[PDB]
Amino acid sequence: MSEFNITETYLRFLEEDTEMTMPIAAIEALVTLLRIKTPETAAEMINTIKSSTEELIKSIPNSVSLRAGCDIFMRFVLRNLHLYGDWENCKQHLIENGQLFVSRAKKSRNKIAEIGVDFIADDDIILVHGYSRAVFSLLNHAANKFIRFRCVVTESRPSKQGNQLYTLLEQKGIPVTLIVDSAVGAVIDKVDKVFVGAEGVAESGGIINLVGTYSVGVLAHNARKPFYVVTESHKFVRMFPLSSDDLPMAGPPLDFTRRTDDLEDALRGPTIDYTAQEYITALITDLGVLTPSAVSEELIKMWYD
Amino acid sequence: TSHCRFYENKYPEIDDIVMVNVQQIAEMGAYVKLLEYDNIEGMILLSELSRRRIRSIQKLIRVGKNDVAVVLRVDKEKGYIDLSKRRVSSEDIIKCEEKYQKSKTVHSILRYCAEKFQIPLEELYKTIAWPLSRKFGHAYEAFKLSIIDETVWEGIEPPSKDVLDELKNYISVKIRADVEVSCFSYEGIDAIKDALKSAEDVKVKLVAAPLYVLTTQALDKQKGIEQLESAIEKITEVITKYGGVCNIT
Amino acid sequence: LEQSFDNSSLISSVKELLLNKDLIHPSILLLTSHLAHYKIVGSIPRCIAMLEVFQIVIKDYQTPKGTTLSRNLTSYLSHQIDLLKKARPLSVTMGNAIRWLKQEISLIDPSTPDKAAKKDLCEKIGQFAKEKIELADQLIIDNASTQIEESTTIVTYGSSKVLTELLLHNAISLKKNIKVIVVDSRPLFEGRKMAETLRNAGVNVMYALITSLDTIFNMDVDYVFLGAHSILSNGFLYSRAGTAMLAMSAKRRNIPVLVCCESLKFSQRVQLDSVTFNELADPNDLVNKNILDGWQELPSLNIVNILYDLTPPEYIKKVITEFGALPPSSVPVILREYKGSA
Repeated sequence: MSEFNITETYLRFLEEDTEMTMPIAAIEALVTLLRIKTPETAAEMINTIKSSTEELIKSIPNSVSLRAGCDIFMRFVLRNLHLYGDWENCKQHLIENGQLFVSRAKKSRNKIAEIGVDFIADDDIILVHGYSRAVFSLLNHAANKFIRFRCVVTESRPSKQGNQLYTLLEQKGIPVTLIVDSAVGAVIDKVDKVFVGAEGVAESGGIINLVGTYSVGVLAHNARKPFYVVTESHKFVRMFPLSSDDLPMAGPPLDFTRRTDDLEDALRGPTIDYTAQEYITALITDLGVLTPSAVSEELIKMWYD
Repeated sequence: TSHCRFYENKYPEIDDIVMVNVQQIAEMGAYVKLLEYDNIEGMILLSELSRRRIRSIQKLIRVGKNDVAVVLRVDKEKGYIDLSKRRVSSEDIIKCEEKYQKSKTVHSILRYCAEKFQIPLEELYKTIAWPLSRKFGHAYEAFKLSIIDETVWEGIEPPSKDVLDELKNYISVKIRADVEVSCFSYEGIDAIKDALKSAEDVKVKLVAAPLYVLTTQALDKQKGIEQLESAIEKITEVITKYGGVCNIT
Repeated sequence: LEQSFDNSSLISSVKELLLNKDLIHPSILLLTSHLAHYKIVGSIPRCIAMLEVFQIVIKDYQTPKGTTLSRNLTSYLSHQIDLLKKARPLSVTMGNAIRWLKQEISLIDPSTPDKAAKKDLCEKIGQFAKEKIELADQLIIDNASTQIEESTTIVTYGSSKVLTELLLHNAISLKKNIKVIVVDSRPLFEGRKMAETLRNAGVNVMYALITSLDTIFNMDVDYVFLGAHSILSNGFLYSRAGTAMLAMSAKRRNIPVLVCCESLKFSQRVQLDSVTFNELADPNDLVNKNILDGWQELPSLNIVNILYDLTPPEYIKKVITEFGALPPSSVPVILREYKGSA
């Protein structure tokens, strides 16, 4: 007898492997939610997940990649309840689909590595920023193809992830430097291509991942380099700003409260930025390469109704 | 106290034609409520609405307002029951809604018999239901019987007797005419008498010798169109055969 | 003469008709009298007012002997549209309603005894503006309100058409704090109608003129919202004159700009130049013994008065319709999915 909310199902398998990421872990928790708890009626099933997704937003309010996972699972079970099976087969007809994304969204990243080959060409110095793991699997395919390139890793401050990526692919055997994020503007002229990855895509095409992907994006547009971004086909959320201000973590990005005893002072600003359509130029899906205008329409094609 | 049970089951048991109103739709479908058990609520899924995918501008016009439906499935203890209005014939609009309208008019009489008498509504409802709405059809057609078939009032005990008086007060319109008899004759009185003897047998009042105020009763408000006109015609007929002059407003 | 935009023949100043072959509705002359002498409309006010006279003029059928009601009204109503074309050329708020109406002329059969001709048309054309306008504007309200915080500012331009009702909802029906900046321009001071209304509604209104536009932006300012006249197939906003100068500046001063609009205000046509497709309106208006007189008869003088102008879609950040919000490059995908489809 589980409850699927916090850790009695969900945070079990987040300590199982750091190959599954946050939103499909919620998708893995949401598909097994109605699988065991199948209350033989179409009404309270969706009322179970509306209780369960809204407390899951309440569980971690500042991991809005989960909110994209909370978004499209409702978009999954809506059309899966469509084809009009009167809930008779649609109990089984949903769970015979069932384990799709643990067989399909797990193979997002290698399918990204199938079609993201011909971006990193011969002798491209590559600017990466933040642990967006689809980039590394694209770089895993690049080392396994023995195609020639180099790599440059920025910081990820304060999220520390840039120190991991230097250790992650030096053992793989790529010539690489870790650079500070402060030294982007004096180095970007030698840099030719640049790869990042969003935690979620907004309505105009959003980069809702890290602290300064918009900073390195607006550098690259004045450098006039193709600012690519690597993601997959389950990373879409309706949450869409008008400025570069999303929901913050807890407070406004200009706090002026004081240090009580020894409180952290680098952690006063934001941790999530926003980039509109203007500064990206292409992105990757499991559907294929995608222009920043088509990422608006496919995020609206089944979203208005 | 405001509303309660109809027919002694907590849920509308499988395949009974009911009525709901749609409250809001976000992604599931409508969060309807069962208008026979008003405070309880079920829901409907989007494929069980109109088959054409309903646009959001088509969606907003239908909230608040009510319609007719049947129930697909029933949770025995949860209220979360599955609706069906797509697979409903047009005859159930005639069947269920007028039956529900025949149960809306007993809501009009059992409200002032309950709260203006300061008792909860269900206890003087559940004295009625089983010998009326289970013995035969529900009691509003019997309430037009019980005004003349008084084996029903004695067929159940009255817990109060204000309700017996407040029923026949409720369940059991004047068109004004200022007709001007401007006569200058000798056989006019007789004519007037004759007129009275057909137009009154509706409410006719003498004001003076010329002016007469007659307030003709209408049933559909438009059924006194055929009455007033008739009266006028009669008046016209009357005064040519006697010697005087009648003029109508 | 080098640009020769004075010889761009989008409108003339022709008047004084006398013809009486058609039975001209007297009240539709009043509509054209109320437009051309002194303009009292936006675009959806026309789409109301064009519909206001249409319900009256169909009620006077006057169908002749040897002619089906499908056969005469396609000439009878359309002959009265040319009266408006003498006064003012159409909009898409004009245009999408009337071709939809010409469908309804065509889809009737010779079976109506002309008593049934009211209610099959009356409520149907009433449920047009009930759905396509009124509750379409209802979905504007909830969508824009969640995108506005309390204690912020709004910069509008000219008389709004739908976001007047939006500003009433957030100041009174939600009571969150808000400051209003309404700017309009010589000659049409239609923004003063909003300036009367919102302070009659009792909210902080700062009126402005477009010549003094910088010092508004030098204060605490954000959330520039706009009225509209039509959206091009690219994403260009064909709207009232002087819209783009704040739309370039506020986008240059890195605060976002939205366009409150609807799906009825879309269009199939496309262009990318301001002075190509436009309308001039009676160059006597920019005078007020005056200071000058005689744009006529004097050598080398002309008065232009641009009504409509395009804004580049890169200036617009977010386009809000009744179905939701959308980026401005993604405008024409509704043309294949809702307009003529929904």
